[PDB]
Amino acid sequence: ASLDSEVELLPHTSFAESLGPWSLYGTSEPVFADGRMCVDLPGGQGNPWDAGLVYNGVPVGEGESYVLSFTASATPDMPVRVLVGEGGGAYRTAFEQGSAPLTGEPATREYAFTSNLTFPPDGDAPGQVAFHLGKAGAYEFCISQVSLTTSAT
Repeated sequence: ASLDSEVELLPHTSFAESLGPWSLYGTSEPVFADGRMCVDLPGGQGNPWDAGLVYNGVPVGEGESYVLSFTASATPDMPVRVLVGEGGGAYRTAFEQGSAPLTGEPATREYAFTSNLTFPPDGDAPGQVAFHLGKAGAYEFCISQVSLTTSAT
């Protein structure tokens, strides 16, 4: 993992029993089976802005680099899309990407990016993070945990 004891920034990381205060819709009613939640994304929607998870709370200090450690795998294999930033106002985000490769590899993936825009929790623009997996080429996404850290020494 990161440095001694990851630096969980948000007090929540257990999608095995409940999806905490996170959101989820657009795909198949997710289901936390044994200890993980999966969503059927085989349909065929050529537009990620359709199914995915969502949640606020993800401060960003323009200048430093953050990291997202999501626990999940793609079945079959294929790339997905993820975005993170504020939720109102500038709207422009820095965690806006669409090249996230995922296959039968279950584990925590760490995505490190450079903060280019400060994003505080107060200002009609709190934390924002929407996992975009919807895709005419999508498939199935099984997640059991999700949390972002920073790792400092």
